[PDB]
Amino acid sequence: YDIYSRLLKDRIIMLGSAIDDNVANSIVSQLLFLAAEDPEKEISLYINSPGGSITAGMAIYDTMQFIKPKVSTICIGMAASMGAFLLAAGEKGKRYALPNSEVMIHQPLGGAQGEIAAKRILLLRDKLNKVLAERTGQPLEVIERDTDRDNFKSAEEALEYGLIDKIL
Amino acid sequence: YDIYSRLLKDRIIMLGSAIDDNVANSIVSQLLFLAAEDPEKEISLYINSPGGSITAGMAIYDTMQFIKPKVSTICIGMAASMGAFLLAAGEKGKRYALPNSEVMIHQPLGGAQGEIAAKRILLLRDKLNKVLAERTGQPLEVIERDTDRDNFKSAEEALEYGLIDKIL
Amino acid sequence: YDIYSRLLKDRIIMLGSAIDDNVANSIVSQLLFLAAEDPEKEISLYINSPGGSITAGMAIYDTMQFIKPKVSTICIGMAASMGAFLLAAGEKGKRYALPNSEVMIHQPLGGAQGEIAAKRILLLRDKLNKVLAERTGQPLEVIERDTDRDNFKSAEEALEYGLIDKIL
Amino acid sequence: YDIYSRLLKDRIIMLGSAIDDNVANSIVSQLLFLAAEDPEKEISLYINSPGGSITAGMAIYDTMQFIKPKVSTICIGMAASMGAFLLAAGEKGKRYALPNSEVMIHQPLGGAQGEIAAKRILLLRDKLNKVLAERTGQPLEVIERDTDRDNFKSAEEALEYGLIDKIL
Amino acid sequence: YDIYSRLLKDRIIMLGSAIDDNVANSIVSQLLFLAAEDPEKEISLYINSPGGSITAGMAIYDTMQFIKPKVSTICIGMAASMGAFLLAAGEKGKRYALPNSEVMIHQPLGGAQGEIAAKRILLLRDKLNKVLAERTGQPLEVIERDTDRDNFKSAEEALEYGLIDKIL
Amino acid sequence: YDIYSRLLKDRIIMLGSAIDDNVANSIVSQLLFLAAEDPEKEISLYINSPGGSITAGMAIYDTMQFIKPKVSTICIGMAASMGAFLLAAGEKGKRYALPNSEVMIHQPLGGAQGEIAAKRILLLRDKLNKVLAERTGQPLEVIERDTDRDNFKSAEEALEYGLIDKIL
Amino acid sequence: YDIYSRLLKDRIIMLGSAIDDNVANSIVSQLLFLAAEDPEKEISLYINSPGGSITAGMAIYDTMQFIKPKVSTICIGMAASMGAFLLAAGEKGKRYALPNSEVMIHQPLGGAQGEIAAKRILLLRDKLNKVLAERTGQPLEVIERDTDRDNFKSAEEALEYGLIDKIL
Amino acid sequence: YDIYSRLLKDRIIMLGSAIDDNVANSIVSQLLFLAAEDPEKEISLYINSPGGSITAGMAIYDTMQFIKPKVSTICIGMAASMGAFLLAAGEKGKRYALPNSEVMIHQPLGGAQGEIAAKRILLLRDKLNKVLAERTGQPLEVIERDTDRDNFKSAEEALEYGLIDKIL
Amino acid sequence: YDIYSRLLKDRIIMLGSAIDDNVANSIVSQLLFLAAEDPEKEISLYINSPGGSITAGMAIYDTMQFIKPKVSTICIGMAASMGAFLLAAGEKGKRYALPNSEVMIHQPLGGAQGEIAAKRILLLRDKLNKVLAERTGQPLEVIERDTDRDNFKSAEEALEYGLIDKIL
Amino acid sequence: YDIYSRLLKDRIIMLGSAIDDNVANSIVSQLLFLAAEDPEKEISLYINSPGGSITAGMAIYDTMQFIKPKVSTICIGMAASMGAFLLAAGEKGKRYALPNSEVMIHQPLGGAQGEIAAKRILLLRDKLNKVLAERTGQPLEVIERDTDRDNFKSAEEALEYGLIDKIL
Amino acid sequence: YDIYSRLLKDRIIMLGSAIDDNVANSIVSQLLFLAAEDPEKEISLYINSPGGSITAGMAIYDTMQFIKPKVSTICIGMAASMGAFLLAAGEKGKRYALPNSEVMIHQPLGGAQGEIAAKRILLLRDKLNKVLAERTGQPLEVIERDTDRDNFKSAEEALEYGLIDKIL
Amino acid sequence: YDIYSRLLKDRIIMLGSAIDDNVANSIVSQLLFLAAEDPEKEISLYINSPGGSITAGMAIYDTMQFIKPKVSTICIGMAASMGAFLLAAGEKGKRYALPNSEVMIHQPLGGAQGEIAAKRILLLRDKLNKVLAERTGQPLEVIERDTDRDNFKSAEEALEYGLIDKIL
Amino acid sequence: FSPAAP
Amino acid sequence: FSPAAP
Amino acid sequence: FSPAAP
Amino acid sequence: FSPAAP
Amino acid sequence: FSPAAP
Repeated sequence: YDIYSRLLKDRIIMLGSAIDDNVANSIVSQLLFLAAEDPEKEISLYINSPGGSITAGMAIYDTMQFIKPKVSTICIGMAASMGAFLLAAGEKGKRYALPNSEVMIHQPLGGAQGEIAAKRILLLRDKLNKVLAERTGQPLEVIERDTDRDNFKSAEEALEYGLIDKIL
Repeated sequence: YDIYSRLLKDRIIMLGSAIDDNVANSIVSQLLFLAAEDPEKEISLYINSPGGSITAGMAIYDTMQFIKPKVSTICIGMAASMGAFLLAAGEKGKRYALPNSEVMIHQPLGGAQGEIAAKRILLLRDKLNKVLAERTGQPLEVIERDTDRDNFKSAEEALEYGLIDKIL
Repeated sequence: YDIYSRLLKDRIIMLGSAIDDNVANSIVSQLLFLAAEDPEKEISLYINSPGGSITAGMAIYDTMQFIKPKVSTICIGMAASMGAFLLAAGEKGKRYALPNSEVMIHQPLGGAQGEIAAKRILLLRDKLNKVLAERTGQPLEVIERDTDRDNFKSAEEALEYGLIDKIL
Repeated sequence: YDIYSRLLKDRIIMLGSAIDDNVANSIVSQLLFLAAEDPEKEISLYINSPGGSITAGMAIYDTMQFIKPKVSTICIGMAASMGAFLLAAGEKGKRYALPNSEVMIHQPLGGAQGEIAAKRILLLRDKLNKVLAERTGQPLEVIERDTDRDNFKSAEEALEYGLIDKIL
Repeated sequence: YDIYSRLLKDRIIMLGSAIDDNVANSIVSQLLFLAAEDPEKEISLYINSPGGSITAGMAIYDTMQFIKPKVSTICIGMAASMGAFLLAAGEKGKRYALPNSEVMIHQPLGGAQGEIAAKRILLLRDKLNKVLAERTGQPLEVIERDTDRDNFKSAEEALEYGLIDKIL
Repeated sequence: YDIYSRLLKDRIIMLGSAIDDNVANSIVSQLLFLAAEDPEKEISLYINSPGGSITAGMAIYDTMQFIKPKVSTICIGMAASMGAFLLAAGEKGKRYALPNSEVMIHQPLGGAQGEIAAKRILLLRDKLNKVLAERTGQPLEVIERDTDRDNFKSAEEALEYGLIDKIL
Repeated sequence: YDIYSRLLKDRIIMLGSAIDDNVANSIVSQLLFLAAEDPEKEISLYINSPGGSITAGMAIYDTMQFIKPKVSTICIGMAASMGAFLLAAGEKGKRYALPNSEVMIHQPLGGAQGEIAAKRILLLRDKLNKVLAERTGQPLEVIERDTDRDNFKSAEEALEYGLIDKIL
Repeated sequence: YDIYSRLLKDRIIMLGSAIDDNVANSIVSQLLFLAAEDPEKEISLYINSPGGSITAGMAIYDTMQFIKPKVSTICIGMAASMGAFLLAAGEKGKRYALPNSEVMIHQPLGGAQGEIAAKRILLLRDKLNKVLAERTGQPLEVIERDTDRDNFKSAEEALEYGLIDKIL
Repeated sequence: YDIYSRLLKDRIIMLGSAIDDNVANSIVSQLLFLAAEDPEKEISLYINSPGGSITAGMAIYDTMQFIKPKVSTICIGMAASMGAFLLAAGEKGKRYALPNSEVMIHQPLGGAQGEIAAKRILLLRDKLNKVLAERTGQPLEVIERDTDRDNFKSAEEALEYGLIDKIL
Repeated sequence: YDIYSRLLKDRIIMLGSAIDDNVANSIVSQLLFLAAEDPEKEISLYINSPGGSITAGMAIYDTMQFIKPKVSTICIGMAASMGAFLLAAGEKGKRYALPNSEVMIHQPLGGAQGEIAAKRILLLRDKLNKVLAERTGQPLEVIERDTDRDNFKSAEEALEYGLIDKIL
Repeated sequence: YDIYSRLLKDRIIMLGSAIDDNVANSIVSQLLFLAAEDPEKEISLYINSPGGSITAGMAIYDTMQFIKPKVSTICIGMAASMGAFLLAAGEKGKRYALPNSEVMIHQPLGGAQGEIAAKRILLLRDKLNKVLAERTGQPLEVIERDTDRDNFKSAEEALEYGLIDKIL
Repeated sequence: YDIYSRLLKDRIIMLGSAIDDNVANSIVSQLLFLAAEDPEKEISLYINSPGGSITAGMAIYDTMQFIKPKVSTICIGMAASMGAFLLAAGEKGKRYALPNSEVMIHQPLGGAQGEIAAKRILLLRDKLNKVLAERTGQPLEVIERDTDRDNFKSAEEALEYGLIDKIL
Repeated sequence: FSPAAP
Repeated sequence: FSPAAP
Repeated sequence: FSPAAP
Repeated sequence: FSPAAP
Repeated sequence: FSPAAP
């Protein structure tokens, strides 16, 4: 009877570590699980992560968009690259953050398979620059110069993009 | 009382890791297990795998074709070679995939025994090129040039072969 | 049925080890947990720690200021350079210490992400020098010369700053 | 409550790993165990193994021939050398195999004790060439040239010897 | 259901290993624990230890002097330096020892933090020479020449100082 | 609820590994244990072992000769040397063996203490040559030339000595 | 529910390993434990040990002489030295041994603290030569030449000293 | 008589490995060395490096600008970030590259000391953006957006900046 | 015939690594060595170091002040603590630095012996604050607040203290 | 052609590391060596050492007192317990020290053999307290309270004992 | 051109380490070597050793007694057991020792071969007690009680046996 | 210029270590080497070895019997199995031994190749029992009972066989 | 973190 | 694997 | 640590 | 080990 | 070690 287990009860998940295929499978399962108990109860997802890879991040995003309930997101502390692309992929009015939290946007590290798949990596990281552009409200040609550089943005200034829309 | 265990209940299996003889035995058992409870309930099999070897992959395929129930398949994320040959070996109308998933077809790595058995490897990897040709509904001499190269095709383009027939 | 677990009961937490992201998540959860049982019962937090890092320390402080109950603090033994701050962030009249305990104030070690984020580290460690100035009662220009040097201060002399206000 | 344990129930054993003295003792016990519950219920034995040694293989064969119930055998996947010899030592009409399974016959590796016992090794591996000759139906002077070379034989062609007598 | 756990019941603690911050926290908790059940039942503390450090030893001593019950002490076997100082800090008439036990008094090893804190170490080890002088009955200027040298003292001769006052 | 544990029930012990002081203590205990439940029920002892040392082997033999019940012995597979001296130390008419089992007699390896104790080793290994001579029925001067050489003896030929007296 | 645990029930302890401070504490506790259930039931202590150190051996001896019940001793197999000094420290008429057991008397290895404490080691190992002289019945000046040399003594000849007084 | 040593003769140095303080000292020495033989002979410096740190890179640049002879530079293969800054710091008309060589410009990794020195790192990496602007001929406000991103530039296109001015 | 060896010729030493007793002995020897060849030739000492300890640093300083020749000093790159105290201990008019070099002043790490020697450490680090005050020209009460904090000072601003007096 | 080797020339030895039997043999040899070239040339011995053991230290002292030439001693930096006893064992008027050097006197660590030899250690460390008393000029009963405690003594205050008699 | 090598010149050998077969061969060779240059020059052998084994020690003793020159012996520092037997095996009037040296006599550790050879060890260590009796002048029945115990004997008291006959 | 190398000069070889293929090749070469300088000079071979294997030992024996010069043999110390078979394979009147040397005869350990080659091992170790019978002068049926047991034989008693024929 | 997420 | 093993 | 924290 | 220890 | 060993 662990503490995280009790947080799985009443509909919370804690992505806290990192992302790879080992944790991806274990999160996809919990999402599908909690959907089965009730089809309208708001599930949530807390984030505090230092990174993530490309192939697994685009498994949780799809599952998030399929289950009939609606997901909410919060940023506890760090919001590395990629794992924080999930934060901008919840609901249109239920994205939060604490007022000392850092979030950055940057294209992730590593490859797809995790020889080198060139034509496919280059396509995958074009989708990110296009999905992020429909959830914030910006043009595309500005995201293409903020998904190539590195600088942490605070919580009060992240609001002007659209990654977050209410700071508690 | 683990989460995967609860997914074994109501008829799901999660091949998520890799394939070798250690996991093969543990999957063959679950398949035979769930058949004993009910002989008509649709069992499923979720796939997310980076590879697999030749001798064990042709143990799950045989067991899949023997139990009287019918199996369904889904591609979560990656679909390496070989492990993904199983995806094209379910039912004629119950093969799915998510719309960001990658699948490739390539002859596997390693040997049969896991000295070198030359005459037997070369026979085994001829069967693959022949079984895949009756489940996609294509002429052979094309599979023999797609089971020698490497280029991940998408989920939307995999449909034109026959590996998948409905994308959710 | 462990002893710490029984101390979680009747509202105590024991930060005793160190601070990093692994323990941060596990403390934020307990804080949110105990708030759910009763919204007015005084929770406490015992401290004995040799250090801490910057990004995680400013996650517990925010959570501490959000839950409607009020937190109390005690210094058992050592009070490192980052732990100390939490001690000076409880209530205005419920900060204690034992009369052999040492506490020091010093800007922490390491970086933010845990390349180097220069513009952000330098901003974060300005907040510390400003929050500590509203909880003790001193000017700012004295804290800026005590958050740059190293010398342990005893419990009887720490009182004259405001880090502690009643010694048992 | 493990899955293999449930397979021990309703009379199955899974030799899947390898053979040495550690697993030999644990299989001899299960065989003697299940005999005690009922003296006529057909026990079975599934095989998938990459090898085995000489001294322990001639412990399971003896125990198999002593308990009053009758044993059945199946070849899942690989059938190494010493292990395979057990497959040809079940019943006269209850030896099976799947139609992609490989089986080979070859004298095993290693020594008896596991100094070198020359006069005893050379006697032990004469028994194998004589017991295999009464369970298949061949002459002796052909087995003596198939227990010296190495080549995997498929399941459809193994039938013409007598190692298997019905392929499912 | 361990044996030490049963000794925690009916009010005994076994400091047997060594002292550092890991065990200090776990002993402070048990002391506070047993106080909550009954406020007058005599708790005890058995000692057999090869050493200890300075900062943690002056955490148990303070806690010992705060809880309303009274503590008793016994020396099983060795009584290193620092740990032994706890033995001389119980009650005025409930300090015991077995008649083969060795006890020594010596200023401990290591530092305070566990850079080097010079002005604070030198102050801490002055307190020891002053607290020991009010619990034995000696002058100060003799303790200052027995807290600088090394020689084990037996149980029959330790009595003439005041570390022990009844030998069973 | 292990399988060996169930074999401890209804009076069987499985010496299967090797002999040293770690396993010796754990076997002496079980022997004394089962004697307490009933003082006339025949206990048994199965052997399959690659060796053993001198000092511990002459602890089980003494215990075997003291408990009022009578012990029986069987040789599964190998019968190393010191351990197999136990096989010849059963009950005049209840020593068995399987008809492929090997047994050898040879003076063990290693020393007594496990400096070198010369006068005592040389005495201990004289007892073996004398106890074995009263349980088989041979002269002494033949055992003194079979407890100096090395050659495995089969189960059908071991009978002519007296180590075994009925082969199942 | 272990086997040793059941031997703790009905009053037996198994010192079987070696002696150091880790096992000393765990034996002193069991002795004090069993005394609490009944104050007259004969407890026993089985010995089979390869050595021991000086400081811990003179903790069990004291505890043995304090609890109101009476202890009995047996020598299973080896009787190292410091531990075997315990064998000669039970009762005047309840010391046993098996008739193949070896016992030696020799001053132990190592130091007291486990710098070097010269004046104290040399005193401790004088006590041994004096306590052993009141439990056997010999003069002192013979023990002083048998506590300096090394030679194992058998069980039948140990009787003439007084270490044992009835051999079963 | 090594091959690199012979290349030190007739005035060549091979920075090929990486940059840290160990190799920095050994290169500064060779530069000062060869200056002593002749004060006008053109020394050269070949580069093929995967990285470098900040503090040591601004030691070779200073030494390069002090010795009265003039240095020439070539890019063999890779041109990392820090090093690639030395290539743009030779002479105004003696910077070369091979026509398959890659060069990138990016601010380096790591810190200055190799706590964290924030105010000094941020100053050091401003100098780089200012020295590079006087050796290429560009404005400053373009270098400030090419010293924040990552993309390798080929040898034919590097010419349009000024890092190289003749390609052989 | 190494390159450093040739730099030992014509009177240069390269302290480049770190300071401990291993390198201290090897530098004291070279200093005494070169003095023997000529008693008036100016020896030099190049510095690039990340740290140093207290006891060995006050061995090179004494030797430097004893040999009749005069020493000169230069700062290549980093000027850690402690050793860089050597830079301020050469000659009154022959201390140099390159115009990108960093130097800091801070009391070193570690202890004297390398138990803890409190009274001696605290005396040693008072000498540093007094010798540095006679070689720069400042008051003492300012050095006592710059030998307690941490901030790197550049080469152009170090001049205003007196650590350096001509920048090349 | 090493630097230490050149210091062996013109009669210097550098004990710099530590003392054990490995270095003892190599120093005794050099002493006997240099005596053979000339029987009146003053040899010297430089010391900088953190410790030493008892048995080897009383090998160099004897050799020092036997060769007809006279030895001189200097203290570079640290002077530890055993070795530094050598410093007080040179000549009556050729013992030096630098004016920042620390020397302490304390009885060494470890044993003689390097079981425990009690009667011999205690005799050896009585000789030290007696030889030191004839080379300084003090009474014995003061050395017996300075060869039991620990405190470093400076070079200016060491003179008042007699360990040193001229400070350069 | 090593220092030991120069000591091999003018006829000295330095057994300083330990004895095993690796060093035995290298000493037997040097002895035979130096005999070839001159057949009457006195060779010597210096000893400082912590132990030795039985089989190799009786190889150097034989070689020592065969070469026509005469050997001399000295004890530098420690004189272990087996080796210290070589010291008593030189010449009747050329055995020396320094006046702080310790020597003990004790039968060595380990076995002969380095199974256990009982009858041969026990014979070998009888020779030692007989050869030592003809080189000292004592009876046999006293050596048999000094080659069984352990106590170091000083150099002044060793003379009364005959191990040494002139102390320098 | 090593010492063994000088022993290779004037015709000696030192097999001292062990035998395997690595040393076998290096000894066969030296034998062929020294034959080339002179075809009649007596070469020798010194032996001191703990073992050897079968395949390599019958390479040196053949080479020894082919070169026209004659070989002599000596036993320094130990003479194991296999190698010491070489000692009995020199010349009919030039086999020696020292009068404390041990030699045993026993069939070696390990296999031929170094699967198991049964028919060949058993043939090889028949040759040994036949070659040894023509070089000693005994019957065959006695060697067949001394090449199966283990007991070391001294040098004075080895003569009565014929392994040695003159003891120096 | 309620009111209002939950 | 039934029908018919079991 | 009560009276009074708790 | 009874009769008689226990 | 001479006079007199050597």
